[PDB]
Amino acid sequence: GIVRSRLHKRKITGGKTKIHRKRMKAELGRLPANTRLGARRVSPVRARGGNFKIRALRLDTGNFAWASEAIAHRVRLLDVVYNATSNELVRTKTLVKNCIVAVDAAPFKRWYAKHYGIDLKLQREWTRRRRNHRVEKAIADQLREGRVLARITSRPGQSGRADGILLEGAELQFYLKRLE
Amino acid sequence: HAVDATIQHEKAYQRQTAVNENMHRPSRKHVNKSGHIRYSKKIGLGFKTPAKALNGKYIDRKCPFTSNVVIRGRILRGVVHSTKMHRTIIIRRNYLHFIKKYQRYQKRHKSLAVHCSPAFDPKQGDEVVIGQCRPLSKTIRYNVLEVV
Amino acid sequence: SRTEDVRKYVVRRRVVKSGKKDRLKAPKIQRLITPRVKARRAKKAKDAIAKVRASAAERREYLRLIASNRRALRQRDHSKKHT
Amino acid sequence: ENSSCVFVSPIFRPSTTKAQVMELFAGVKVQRLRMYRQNFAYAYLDSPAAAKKFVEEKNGTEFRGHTLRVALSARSLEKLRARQEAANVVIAAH
Amino acid sequence: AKKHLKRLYAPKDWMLSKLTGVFAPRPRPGPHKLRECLPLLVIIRNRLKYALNAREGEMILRQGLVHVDNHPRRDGKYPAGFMDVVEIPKTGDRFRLMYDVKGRFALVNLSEAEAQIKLMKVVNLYTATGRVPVAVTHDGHRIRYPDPHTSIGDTIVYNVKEKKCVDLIKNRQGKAVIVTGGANRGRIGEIVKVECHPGAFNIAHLKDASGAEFATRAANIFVIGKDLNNLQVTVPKQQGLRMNVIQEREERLIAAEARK
RNA sequence: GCCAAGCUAAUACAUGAACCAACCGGGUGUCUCCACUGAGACGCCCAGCGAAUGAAUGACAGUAAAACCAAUGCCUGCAGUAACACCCAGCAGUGUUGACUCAAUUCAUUCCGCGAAAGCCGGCUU
RNA sequence: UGCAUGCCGUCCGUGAUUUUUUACUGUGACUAAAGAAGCGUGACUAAAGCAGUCAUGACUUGAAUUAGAAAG
Repeated sequence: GIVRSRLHKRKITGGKTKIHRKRMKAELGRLPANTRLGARRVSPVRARGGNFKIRALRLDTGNFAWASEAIAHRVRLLDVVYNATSNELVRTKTLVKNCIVAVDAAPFKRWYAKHYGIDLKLQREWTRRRRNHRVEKAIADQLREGRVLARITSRPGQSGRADGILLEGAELQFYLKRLE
Repeated sequence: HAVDATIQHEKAYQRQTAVNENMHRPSRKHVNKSGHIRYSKKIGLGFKTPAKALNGKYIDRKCPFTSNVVIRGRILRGVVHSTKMHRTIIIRRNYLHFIKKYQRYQKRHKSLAVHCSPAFDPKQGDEVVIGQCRPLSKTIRYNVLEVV
Repeated sequence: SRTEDVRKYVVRRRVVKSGKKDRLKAPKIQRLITPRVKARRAKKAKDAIAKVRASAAERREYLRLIASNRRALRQRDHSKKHT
Repeated sequence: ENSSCVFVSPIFRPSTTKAQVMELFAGVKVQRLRMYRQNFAYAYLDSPAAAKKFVEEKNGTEFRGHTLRVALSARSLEKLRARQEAANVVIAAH
Repeated sequence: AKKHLKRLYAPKDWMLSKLTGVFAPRPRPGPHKLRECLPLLVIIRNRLKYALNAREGEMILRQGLVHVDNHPRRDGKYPAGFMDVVEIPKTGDRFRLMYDVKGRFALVNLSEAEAQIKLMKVVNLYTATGRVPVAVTHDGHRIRYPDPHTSIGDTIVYNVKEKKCVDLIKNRQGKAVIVTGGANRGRIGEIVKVECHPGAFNIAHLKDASGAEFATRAANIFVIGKDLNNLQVTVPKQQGLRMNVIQEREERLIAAEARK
């Protein structure tokens, strides 16, 4: 089947390698997952040593983290907006590592209100928490609009998950200009 | 911070994997002299980290001082032969080989492809020290450690 | 009933061979729980909790040693300043 | 072994004022309260001799809110005074 | 997936003749390495002559009559190695496995008191789950709470009956060691200095009791005592002193003449 | 090389164990007290191994005398001083390597693989 | 469980300061057997082999040692 050996490649001299052995199972490759956006569907794959790889065919939910607050939430995925490999992957809505997506922002708004007492009991730890703390205008604008941009940090074709992190800082401005 | 146009020349954002640059209360462990957060490490075999690694702004995975590439195996010396490729050079090692039947020597040489980090700026004819690492491309197995 | 003995109600088969006494064949009963078996099971739980209890005790002795050696150094320092 | 000072636990400094402790104390006691361990409280009676207030009540009874324990403190107020004299010289010496 | 061992490929120290069989017993994985062990069948059939062949060796071993480190071993391919304690209670024999001055395996007789302990060399230190420090030994032991002063070069005195550590000996400048590998295997010396070459093999310089100098790699030295006169283990007869080849031959000739 | 029906084992397959039984932490509601906030109950959650993502730790080792605020510790003003508001007054302030984004630990969210074989013998009612 | 505590040259880690290799040569380390060299041994000799020798066992039996390109 698919192989990952260097035998079929040319030498740096341009010469041709003469192969004198058959293909071995220890150097195989497999067909790509091509994970899409939709209702969950996965397929297990028995890998070397007896361990199992989870090949995701379709996903629509994931675990996304707000790095500044060091928290995370489970949210629904809405769209694929950008991809550095090619925009034909955006057209088909393919999920891969390091692609930019838009997720639901409602759970993050609820956590903000319950942790800081801010809408975007006697013990007021909120006053202590808001001290020397501020939020970026770029994030708050999206939190009010309903959707917020994020970056996939997992490999869906290897683990069956679509986890990620919200975009902040200069990386957010980089992708906003590329989408403008 | 703002976007550095002198660095972001690719379709994807360039960043270091080890640290997070968007931190409101950065830790002094990875704080650079110019405020910002930068990851750098000390490689082992009595080599010194260049000042551009600690205080620069270049992003380079496959750099032994600012990424997860580690040095283990052989340490060699050679002269710089070509610098036409991007972030990689060709070095030459010249040596004498002994023939037993005719009790005499003959000149021989070998060529190697070496990854060069933006911390160094070698020129053709210079001498460098290189160290073995994991395979980085079809031909590259070494990294530049010092320029003489 | 639940407490009735089941060994008595097992089906026996009679085998007749010429010039020999009759053969009675009955199966060996499986999953018959006896007091010997009941004691064997209960011992397994008792020793599992015992092994874990011993491991916690070993941890306490190690932490006692680390703290004791740490306090002697600062006690010695205070002794030098006092004299 | 008979000692002047006696140890009181687990009184809490932020929840009780200074006036509350001598309400339980019989009298002639000098009070000191500690915050590194909240429970700590040292009572040096003027004429303790046989500590009747310590042998009685103590573990048997309970303070406000929580049960209490008392033990002989094996601390002499004279030695503290001796250190106080040396300390005042040190403050003057500097 | 190798499971055979040709006789010509077997270690020379086993002393198996080339003409009396094509194969040799292949040791199983276990406490010691394949190239640095001595299988139980070789101990019981060769060396000691309690068994005349492999059939009689199996009869003895599978009854549980041979104890290694206070435990019955029933496999003739079990790998036994340096500093192991072997006891056969029915016969009443106790030995320790060591190296003689010529580098060969030697069985040293032990008293009942001396059979309760063995020396263990640390090879690694790591932290297990729950923040538990673990020390890995040259014979595959894992000690769950070593002394806080333990280092990778040190030696641990281990009581095998109670399964408890008793003492620790550190690898220092003034300690006595024995060489476990290389050309100097079996020699007993005293450390003079250790050379550190980061990334490569450290080199140890040693001094024999007779003043002779020799060196080995740092991974081939085994601490056995605080000086050449206070050893915590019993060593073979020659006391780890290499003898001149010319001199050794001359004495052997004289002894033969007097004996006859 | 094969089909259908009827019987029946498990160390095959599936399911499944409360109290005995601990230490430690995170988030939150009703009671007491202080001061004009702080402390302690009480409730209420949730905290195993392993896997995934995110946030911290994974040390220090280029200079020295002293003021001023608010909060704290200890003495009756700055001596004395591992840390910590009681049950534990020393129950980790200290992993390894030449080198690590490694070992291990805490926090947030998420898996949706993990029997004490529900096992078998023997010696003496256990 | 303080059951505790006291009666000049060096060692080790980290920063600052500036520089000499290669080659040849002497030692040393690390380097499977079988094969080659050779120490001992009256398998009746020898080609061999690693054994055996002597007075309820001993020899605390023996099985020594060397050379093997170049590169590291």
